[PDB]
Amino acid sequence: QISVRGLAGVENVTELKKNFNRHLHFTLVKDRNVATPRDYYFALAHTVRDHLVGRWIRTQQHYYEKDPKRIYYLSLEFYMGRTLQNTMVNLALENACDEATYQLGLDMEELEEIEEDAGLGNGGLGRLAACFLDSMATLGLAAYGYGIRYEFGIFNQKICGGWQMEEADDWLRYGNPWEKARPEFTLPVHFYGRVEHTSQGAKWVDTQVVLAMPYDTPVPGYRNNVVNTMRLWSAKAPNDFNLGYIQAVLDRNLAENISRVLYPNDNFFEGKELRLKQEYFVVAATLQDIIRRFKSSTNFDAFPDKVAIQLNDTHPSLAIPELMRVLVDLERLDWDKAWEVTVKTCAYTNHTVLPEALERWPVHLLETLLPRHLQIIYEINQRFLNRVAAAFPGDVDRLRRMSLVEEGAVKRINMAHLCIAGSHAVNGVARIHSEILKKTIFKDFYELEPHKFQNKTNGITPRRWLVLCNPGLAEIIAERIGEEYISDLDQLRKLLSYVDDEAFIRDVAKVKQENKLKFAAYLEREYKVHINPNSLFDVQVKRIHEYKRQLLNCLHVITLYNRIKKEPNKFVVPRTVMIGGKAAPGYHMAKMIIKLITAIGDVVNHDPVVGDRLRVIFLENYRVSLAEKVIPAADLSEQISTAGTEASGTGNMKFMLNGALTIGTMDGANVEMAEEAGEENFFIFGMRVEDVDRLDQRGYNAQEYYDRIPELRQIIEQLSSGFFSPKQPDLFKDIVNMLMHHDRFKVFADYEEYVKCQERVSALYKNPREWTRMVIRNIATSGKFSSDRTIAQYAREIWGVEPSRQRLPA
Ligand SMILES: Cc1nnc([C@@H]2O[C@H](CO)[C@@H](O)[C@H](O)[C@H]2O)o1
Ligand SMILES: *Cc1c(COP(=O)(O)O)cnc(C)c1O
Repeated sequence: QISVRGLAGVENVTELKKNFNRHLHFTLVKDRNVATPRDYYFALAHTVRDHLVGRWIRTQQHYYEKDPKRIYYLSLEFYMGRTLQNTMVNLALENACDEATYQLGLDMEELEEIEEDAGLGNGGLGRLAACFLDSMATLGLAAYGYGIRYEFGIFNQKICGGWQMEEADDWLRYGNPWEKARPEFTLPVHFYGRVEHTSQGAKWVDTQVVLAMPYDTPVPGYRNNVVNTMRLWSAKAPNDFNLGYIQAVLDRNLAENISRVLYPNDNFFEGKELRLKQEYFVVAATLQDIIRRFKSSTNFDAFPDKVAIQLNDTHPSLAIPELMRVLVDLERLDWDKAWEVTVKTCAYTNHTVLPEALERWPVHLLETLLPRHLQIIYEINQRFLNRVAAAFPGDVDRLRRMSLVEEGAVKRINMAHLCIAGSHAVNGVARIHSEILKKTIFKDFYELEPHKFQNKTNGITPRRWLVLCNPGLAEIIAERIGEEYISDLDQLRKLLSYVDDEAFIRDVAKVKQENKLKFAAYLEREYKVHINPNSLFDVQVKRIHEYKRQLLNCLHVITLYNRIKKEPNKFVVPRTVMIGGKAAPGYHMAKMIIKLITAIGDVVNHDPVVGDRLRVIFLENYRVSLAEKVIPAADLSEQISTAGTEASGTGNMKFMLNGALTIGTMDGANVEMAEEAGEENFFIFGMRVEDVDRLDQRGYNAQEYYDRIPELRQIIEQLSSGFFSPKQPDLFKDIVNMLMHHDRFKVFADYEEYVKCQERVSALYKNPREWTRMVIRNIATSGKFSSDRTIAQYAREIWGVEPSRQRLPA
C-alpha cells in the first residue's frame, strides 16, 4: 500500500500465510469454521513473533561474544502499549502482513485492535522507559530493561454518571504471546529478618524469602536486526512456604501479592509497605541477575567498565545500598572499594520537583522490612556528611539540609539525597528542569559536586509516534526526503524548504483531515458521540492533576460557551474540545475535575443555541493505544502546566511531531520546543518561572483576579450556584473553594493571557494555508525530540558507550 511499510514480496507473503495457518491450527487448535477475530489476532502475533526469535537469539549470543558494557535501565514502570504493529514496523513486515492477511480474507487493522495494551505504567515516566528501550535497541546498545510484571496494570477507566469508575486491568486474561517465561533463572529475594554481627562481617538472617521469576520480552530495534530484552520479575512463593495445610497454601498469596498490581499514582508518593516491597523486589532480583551475568563474562574494579545502572527516578533507589550490601557482606570488599564501584556504576534521573512526589520513607518501615539496608544507609549518610562538613566547615544547617535522614515527627529517609550521594551522574529531563534542580531542591548538592549534575532533555520514539500511528504523514514526508529520517529525525529540518511548496502544504493538510475523519468515526463506533470533523480539534490528554491544570482549560471552555450565549449570531471558529486522562483512585480533586468536565459537556453539548460550534468531550480510558489515535488527529495541543511544575512533558513532543500546533506555558520541554521551532510558531502565554516566584514572594491572592475580571467572576458564580449541576447545586464547592483560597497552581493568574492567546489560535485557524505552514515549521524542527538523540546523549555523557547504527546479520 504505502512505501514506508516495506515490501510485500511474493515469497514472504506466501510464507507468512502458511505460517499463519500453521499457528491457527497447531498453536490455537482451531479451524477457519470456529476461529474468532481474537484467534486470528493470536495467529498473526505468533507468526510475527517467529520472525523475532532468530534475531533475538543471535543478538544475545552477539553480546556474549563481544562482551560490551551492559546498560541496565531500572524502572518500576514500562508503559509499552501494544506490541504487534510496533514489531512489524521495526522488522519491515507491515505491508507483507497486510497483504498476507488480505489474501486470507482478513483486515489486519481490525486484528490489531484486539491486542491488549501492556499498561505497566501510569503515564509519562513509564512511557519514557518504553521509548528509551526502543531507542537503545535502535542504537545497538547492549541494554536491558528491568521491571516488575504486574498482574494488573493501570486500571481501565469507565465513566459512569460523569464519574470515573475503576476496573481491574486483567491484561493477561487471554495470555501474552510476546513474553517468554524463564523459570530457570528464578532468584530468591529476602525480606524482614535481623542483622547479626559476627567475627568477620555482618549477616542478614531469619529472613522471609520470595522467589523472583523472570519473564523476557523482546525489544526490536528499527530495521537493524537487534533485539534486546526487557526482563520483568514476577513474585512466587517458595514451596516450603508456611509449611492448617489448606490455609498455608492459600496464604501463598501474601508473598505473591508483591507483583500483583501497579500503584496507580502519577507524580504522587504513597508510603505504603507493599510499594516498598515492590521497590526492593525489583532491585534485589535485578542486581543478582546483573552480577551473575557479569561473573559469566572476582574483578569488581572492572565492574563499572562492564555495567551501568540507570535509576528511573528514586523508585529503584535501593539499588545503591543493595549493591553495597552484596559487595561488602557477600563479596567481602572493603567499604571504600565497594562505594567507589557503586558510585561509578549508578546514575540517577530525577523527574519532578513536586514535594508530594518525592519519596521519603519512614525509618520504622525500613527498620522492619530491610534492617541491613537501613544500617548501610546510615553509614552512607555518616560518611557523606563528613565530606560536607569538611567542604563547608561550621555550616551546620547545610548538614541537616543535606542529610539522607530527615528528623521530625517520624524520621524518614530522603531517597533523592541517597541517589545523589551514590551516583556519579544526576540528570534532569528538560533544560529548565535541570536548572531548577541546581537552583532549588538540589542546590546544596550541586555546590558540593557540580560535576555530577547534567541535563538530558526527554524525547519520544519516532517509530511508534510517527510511522506507526501516523503512516499517512510519514509517507508524504518520505516522498520528499526519503526514509532515513525515521532513525535520524534531525533530517526533518529538510522539510523547511517545502514550507512554501503548494503541493506539500496541501498534502500535510489532507493527512490531518483524514486523521480527524478517521478519529471522528472511531468516536461514534466505540463510544457513540457525534462530532464535527471541520472544527478545530483542541485536545488535552494526560493524567488528571492539579499542576497540569485541566481546570484552566475548563475555564476557557466555559468562557467560550458564555460568549456564544451572549452573542449567539456572532461567528466563532468551531471547536471540539477533547480532554482525557485518568485520575489516581485516591486523588479526590482529580476525580472532581473529571466530573466537572463531563458536567460542562452535559450543558454545552445540548444547548441548541451553541449548535455544532462547540463540543466538549471527555476521552474515556486514555492510554497508549488511544494516544496513537487522537494525537494524529489533533490541531491544538494543550500543554498548560504552571511554569516550573512539569519537569519535561512528552505528550507535548508527540503532538508537535504529528502536525498539531501548541498552546502552552514556558514549562518543561515546551521551552526547548518553542526554541527549536521559533516562538512565532508557538502559542506561548502565561507566567514564566520567575513570575511565579515573584507572585509567591508577594503572596498569591485569587480574590484579586476574581474582582478584576468580570468573565472569570461569572464562571465562578455559575459553578457555585449550580449552573452545571442543577440537582446538586453545591457539587463543585470544593473546586471553587480550592480555586479561591488554596490554589497552589495559580489557575486564575494565567486565565487572562490564556484566553487572549486562545483567540490568536482561532484567528490563525481561519487561515488554513498559514495554519498549515506554521504546522510544517513545527514538524520540521521536532527532530531534537527523538529519544534517539536523548539516548545517544545518555550513552556518551553518562554510560560511556558509543551508539551504533550498524545492522546485524539477520
Ligand atoms: C516522578 C514522576 N512521575 N511522573 C513523572 C513524569 O516523568 C516524565 C518523563 O521524564 C516527565 O516528562 C513529566 O514531566 C513528569 O511529570 O515524574
Ligand atoms: C505520552 C503519554 C503520557 C505523557 O503525557 P504528558 O502530557 O507529558 O503528561 C501520558 N500518558 C500516555 C498514555 C502517553 O502516551
